[PDB]
Amino acid sequence: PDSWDKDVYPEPPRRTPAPAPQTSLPNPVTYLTKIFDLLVDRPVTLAREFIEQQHAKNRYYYYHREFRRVPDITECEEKDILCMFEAEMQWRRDYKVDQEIVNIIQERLKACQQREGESYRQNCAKELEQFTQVSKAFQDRYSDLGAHYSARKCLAKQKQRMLAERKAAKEAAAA
Amino acid sequence: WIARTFYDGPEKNYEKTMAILQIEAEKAELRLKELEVRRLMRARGDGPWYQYPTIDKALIDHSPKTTPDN
Ligand SMILES: CCCCCCCCCCCCCCCCC[C@@H](O)O[C@H](CO[C@H](O)CCCCCCCCCCCCCCC)COP(=O)(O)OCC[N+](C)(C)C
Repeated sequence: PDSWDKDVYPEPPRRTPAPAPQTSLPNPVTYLTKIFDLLVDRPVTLAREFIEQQHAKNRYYYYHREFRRVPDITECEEKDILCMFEAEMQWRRDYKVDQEIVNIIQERLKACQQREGESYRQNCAKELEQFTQVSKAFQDRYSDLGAHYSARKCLAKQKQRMLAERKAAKEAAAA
Repeated sequence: WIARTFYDGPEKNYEKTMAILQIEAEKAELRLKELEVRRLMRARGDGPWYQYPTIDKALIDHSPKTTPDN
């Protein structure tokens, strides 16, 4: 279905074997499938067709909200309450977006685990590395902030991380 | 229908919060300024506050006093 973008949630081509009846014995699976179609799928399809044609007579749209970019906490005055407020709200929205990105990656990993069957250890390497990278970046970003997290606390964490990285790089390069 | 009938848009709450934050920030800075002004005025005494009374100089009698050396 075109409801969701196939690129964001990829699926393999889903190749399936053709039936290969070795004997002439009629299996019950095909008969049960045919009868299930006959007295399940047809009424359901008719009901869905009726509902869809009723929906088509009344067509209206809803819209995704776009948010403008505002100055971050890094260019905010020490006691400017309004700019601090705007930066905090933008940071919260970005945090929610990051959470949903992690959710998407986790969903892809779980789908890979289920689909690949017994060979999941081999055929789900790429998704595992993607999840590892995303999880590491998310942990570096938002982990250990606490219940009363804020843009300023995350900025302080990032500043401390950059200071440690700069000290390590200065020590190693001059060695 | 619920959103249209019972609620408003996010911009209303956003701007109301901004106005409230501005008002409270000005109130806080005014409180700090008032505390500092009170402290300075009481320590020095050169402002209109904490002006304790002194003896009025209009009560002094400026006239010969039966003795030249006052
Ligand atoms: C098929 C339907 C499925 C869904 C059913 C939903 C049921 C909804 C009923 C529950 C209502 C409670 C939620 C909100 C109530 C108060 C909220 C308040 O803000 O709304 C007020 C309006 O609410 C109603 O006036 C009160 C709801 C009461 C109606 C419930 C029906 C049953 C009540 C029983 C009465 C008893 C009668 C006598 C019995 C013998 C005024 O809104 P306002 O602050 O201006 O908003 C300004 C923004 N504007 C400009 C966009 C409008």
